[PDB]
Amino acid sequence: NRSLIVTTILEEPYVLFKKSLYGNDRFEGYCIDLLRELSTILGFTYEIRLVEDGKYGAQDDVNGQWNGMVRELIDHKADLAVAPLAITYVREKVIDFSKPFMTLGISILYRKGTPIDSADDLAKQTKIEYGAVEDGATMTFFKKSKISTYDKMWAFMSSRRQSVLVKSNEEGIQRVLTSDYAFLMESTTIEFVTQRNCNLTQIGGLIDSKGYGVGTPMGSPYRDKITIAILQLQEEGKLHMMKEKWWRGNGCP
Amino acid sequence: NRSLIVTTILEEPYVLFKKSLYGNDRFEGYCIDLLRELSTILGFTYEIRLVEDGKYGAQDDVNGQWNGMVRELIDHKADLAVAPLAITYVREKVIDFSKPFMTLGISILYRKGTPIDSADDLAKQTKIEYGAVEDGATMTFFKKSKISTYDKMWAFMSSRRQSVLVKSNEEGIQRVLTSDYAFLMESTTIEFVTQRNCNLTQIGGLIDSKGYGVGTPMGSPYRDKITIAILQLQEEGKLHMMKEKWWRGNGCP
Ligand SMILES: O=S1(=O)NCN(C2CC2)c2ccc(F)cc21
Ligand SMILES: O=S1(=O)NCN(C2CC2)c2ccc(F)cc21
Ligand SMILES: N[C@@H](CCC(=O)O)C(=O)O
Ligand SMILES: N[C@@H](CCC(=O)O)C(=O)O
Ligand SMILES: [Cl-]
Ligand SMILES: [Cl-]
Ligand SMILES: [Cl-]
Ligand code: NA
Ligand code: NA
Repeated sequence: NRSLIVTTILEEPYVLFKKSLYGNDRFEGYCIDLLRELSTILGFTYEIRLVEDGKYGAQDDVNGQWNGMVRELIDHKADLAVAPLAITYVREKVIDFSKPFMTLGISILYRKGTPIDSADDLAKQTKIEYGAVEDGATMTFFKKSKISTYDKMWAFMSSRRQSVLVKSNEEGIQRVLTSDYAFLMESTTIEFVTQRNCNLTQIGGLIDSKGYGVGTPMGSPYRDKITIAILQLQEEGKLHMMKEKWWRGNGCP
Repeated sequence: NRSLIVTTILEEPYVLFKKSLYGNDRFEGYCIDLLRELSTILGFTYEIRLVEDGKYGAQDDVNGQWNGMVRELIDHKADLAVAPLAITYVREKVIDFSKPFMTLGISILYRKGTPIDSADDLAKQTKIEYGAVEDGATMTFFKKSKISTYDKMWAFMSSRRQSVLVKSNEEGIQRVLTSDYAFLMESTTIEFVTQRNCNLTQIGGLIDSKGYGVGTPMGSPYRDKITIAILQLQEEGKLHMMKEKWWRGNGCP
């Protein structure tokens, strides 16, 4: 039976290169553990392939082409995307997702001890720049929002796109550390970053409420199978333990 | 085009009889508002029908028959279940769910000011009885659990099933108020109850992590359409406002 092609992306602590290797043995992380569990529960073999363009996925406003892992699924170049891939309405129109394996919301990463306490605080000023990962779900949330605060924030990011939209979460984190910049990013990843770097904090609450799911091409029979496996891992307490395994850090004052 | 048959159940603040009426105009609540929004977004007409047996749904261990709203969907007697219907692995094997419109977890409802602080505290004693809604998702969670604490709790409830499993959340709440009883119930409904009755509180944290979704017969084309509509309502901020509309209460000290 055919080995499934699994697209994914480098993103700590979900997917990393092991430090030390060939094939699937090159990789470790939460999403690699989830994939292995799914493969033994459902009985498939698989080949992990990092997405060539290093992107999560968004639709181009000029020519309508998608990029990233979403494009890989639209083109049926991969069977599954096992990654921190956010479930969103624009994506469900073109690909399918399993039920979520982790909850998250957009929030703000910044330095500690400042007067900035919300997105509104950022929106009403320009001295502190702010942005998001290019061609990801956070960017697309702001681009499409009709909520006043977030529409104003998108107008700001779009006018400085070259400078404030970054290629990766790692680049956004480094920009917070090296410039007066607040980074719009997902709360799960904020939690990981802030337990390891005590200079950094979440600002405000969660701006939306969604989850990560395993992506498939639309209509794939694997979507329902993976859903059932994820729900069982959740109920058995195994998803919680997988999160505890990878969200570890010395902690901060 | 055919009007969709929608099964639901009486459960404050999701579905209630208006206090004052015919047809769909008899009903109000969060899930009635969600249904109306879905009907205008997707363009369908519908007829609300309360589930005849007053149950959410579980599978009988002797004859394998389901009951409740789940059975209505298995038999294709309803197009949709729009209700506080928990997504679970046993149910996804037999029906389909949209993506979730609300998150919840199992927790404990009890009186304030006591030494009971967790499920473990309940499991290690018998003077305080405890139970759950019969033939709902919480009951089925305990019945199937291999987690030591919850397996012990199921052994206790099953041996006193006649007395500690109740027909409705309302009956469980009243049992907390009139007897030395702790009620295993969903955190969303706990939040509503505890902002209105200052004698009551959540004990401990969330025991699992799941959500409510719109149920459909397996394979229905409405599942994906409803998912996309729910995701848009979430992103636009409308699901949050719908929750604020119905989770209102004078509050407590
Ligand atoms: O993106 S979803 O599938 N649908 C929206 N929700 C919000 C609870 C409405 C959530 C909440 C938690 C999730 F894990 C996933 C989702
Ligand atoms: O029942 S689900 O579709 N899958 C399990 N999860 C837990 C995050 C793993 C969640 C979390 C929040 C939801 F709203 C739904 C679900
Ligand atoms: N996880 C996001 C990428 C990171 C972000 O947008 O903050 C996605 O699925 O597109
Ligand atoms: N909402 C539950 C019923 C209440 C409960 O089990 O606590 C269900 O879908 O079965
Ligand atoms: Cl690769
Ligand atoms: Cl009725
Ligand atoms: Cl789904
Ligand atoms: Na889809
Ligand atoms: Na299903």
